[PDB]
Amino acid sequence: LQLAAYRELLLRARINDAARAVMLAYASGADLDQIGAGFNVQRLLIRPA
Amino acid sequence: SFFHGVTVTNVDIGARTIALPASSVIGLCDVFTPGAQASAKPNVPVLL
Amino acid sequence: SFFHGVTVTNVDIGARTIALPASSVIGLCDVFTPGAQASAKPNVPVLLTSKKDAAAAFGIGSSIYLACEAIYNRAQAVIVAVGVETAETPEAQASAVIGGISAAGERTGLQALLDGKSRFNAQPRLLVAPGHSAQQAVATAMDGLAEKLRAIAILDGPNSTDEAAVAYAKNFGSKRLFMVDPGVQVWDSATNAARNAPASAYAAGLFAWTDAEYGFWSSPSNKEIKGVTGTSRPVEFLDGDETCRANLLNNANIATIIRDDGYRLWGNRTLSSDSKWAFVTRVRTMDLVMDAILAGHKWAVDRGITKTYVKDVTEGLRAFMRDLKNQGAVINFEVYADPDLNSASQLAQGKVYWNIRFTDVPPAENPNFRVEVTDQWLTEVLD
Amino acid sequence: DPDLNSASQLAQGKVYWNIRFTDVPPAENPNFRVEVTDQWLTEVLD
Amino acid sequence: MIGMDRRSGLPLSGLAHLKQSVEDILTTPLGSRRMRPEYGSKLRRMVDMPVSEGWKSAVQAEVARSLGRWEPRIGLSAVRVVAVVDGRVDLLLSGVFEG
Repeated sequence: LQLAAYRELLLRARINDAARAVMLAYASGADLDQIGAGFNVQRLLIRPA
Repeated sequence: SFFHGVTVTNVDIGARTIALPASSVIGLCDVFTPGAQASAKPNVPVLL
Repeated sequence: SFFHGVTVTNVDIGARTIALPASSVIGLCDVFTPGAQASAKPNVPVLLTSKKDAAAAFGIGSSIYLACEAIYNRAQAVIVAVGVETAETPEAQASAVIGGISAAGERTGLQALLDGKSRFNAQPRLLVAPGHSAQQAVATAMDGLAEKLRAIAILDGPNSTDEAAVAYAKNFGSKRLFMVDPGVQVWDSATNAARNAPASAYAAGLFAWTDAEYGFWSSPSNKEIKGVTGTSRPVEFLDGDETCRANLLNNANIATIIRDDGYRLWGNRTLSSDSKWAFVTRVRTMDLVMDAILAGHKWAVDRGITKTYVKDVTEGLRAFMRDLKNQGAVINFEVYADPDLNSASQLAQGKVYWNIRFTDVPPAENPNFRVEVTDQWLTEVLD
Repeated sequence: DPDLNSASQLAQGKVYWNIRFTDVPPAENPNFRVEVTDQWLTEVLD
Repeated sequence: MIGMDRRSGLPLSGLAHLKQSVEDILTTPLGSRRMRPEYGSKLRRMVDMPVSEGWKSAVQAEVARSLGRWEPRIGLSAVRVVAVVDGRVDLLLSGVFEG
């Protein structure tokens, strides 16, 4: 019962991490890349690669 | 292997008890008249 | 390095416990008519634990339901009933109770009681074939069957006179046979009159009641039979005469029903030629402690003879006999490892011997009193 | 071994040790002998 | 109390349930349980510590601690170091039986 309460809690945290990744006030990392690519917005380049 | 398992044996080596044959049975033989009231036959033993 | 870590072993050197195999399973085999109301095939055993189950399996009015009625009116026990079908001649009825084996390789009559342990985990301790045990063919096939089960087969002699009952009991001589001769005359609820019962299932209602109320070490030889209301060819035992009619039957190893209509079973002498095994108490407690040890020591068949093995079988064996001593089953016991039979050559073959010597509590079949007047206290009246 | 350790066996390098022991035999037949003795039948007196 | 056996799933209450709880505790480390970092024993951390008279004072404590915390139905009798063979330390643990 401590796997069924921990592995379920990991699935509850994946849903909360995925629901934040499609909201503008909470997404970060490579998840604002998918919101930015839909609206033709790209991240700038200060110094080159 | 003579026997693989559990044996439980009764060895039966105790002393026994001896009882007396009651000492008081009376053998009788006398004449009578066989008929309807007499429920016996004139030569067989009858336990009384 | 053998092992690098933490090892937690279990040495497992505790003395186990020994249980008794319930001592009261009744093996029954009598006629029944198969049909729509009888839910039992005419040769297979049927486990019975209530009077409602006996009528739902063999039907009301069968000769085996009337035997289950005699047991459940007095006691409350487990019946392994077989049930056979009615033959045309009464001689062929005795061939069906004995049975033997079938063409499919299965046991048929009384032999199906050997399947009572492998099918229901209840070995029958009371072998009862009511009505058919008066025939010598059935009673001598139930005698050889009672040694295969270590059971006490309760015979019943013919309802003829006492000369024909003594001459019937002179054929058996084996310590696992208990003969109850005078026939019970019981009241029939259907015809509203008194019918004659074989008085063998009523004795099984006493061996199963006294084990659940007084213990298996207590003989049923003074206990009431509640259902009866008569006795065909009634026996005589008046007060204390050693020459009564019932006492000449108990002298010949035949149990009787003494009192007015036989509301007391009378007799604790089994049909044994050896006076050691004469009492049914000593036969029943012996076959109960020889099967509790046999079915209770199957954990020690390849344990390995160490010093903590022989000591933890003996201490587990004294604890079984000490739970029988304060219970009242034995007087005193002596359990020890055999010093002579545990030689170096017997132990090298895997044989190890234990001796269990005990004393059964005998039944007080004759409390003798010795009353006397004296003059020793005649000088007491002086001051 | 006091016998096989001779002067000439030890001069070749041979030196002998005896390890005698008994194994634990499996109790393949635990026998029980039950006996109904009337020895304690005289104990019921008081 | 009625529990299940570890292997084979059988419901056993008295004998092996008291044994599958104690024999597990001596070899289960701390933090191996999920969200329960205080269950287990320090006996896995007592490996390769030097066998001194202060080391037996710790093992007889950690047996009395880790069974005193999470197994109240076992009364510990004696944890005696009986043999040091080849670095292997033989600790005898005779426990009473309850229920």
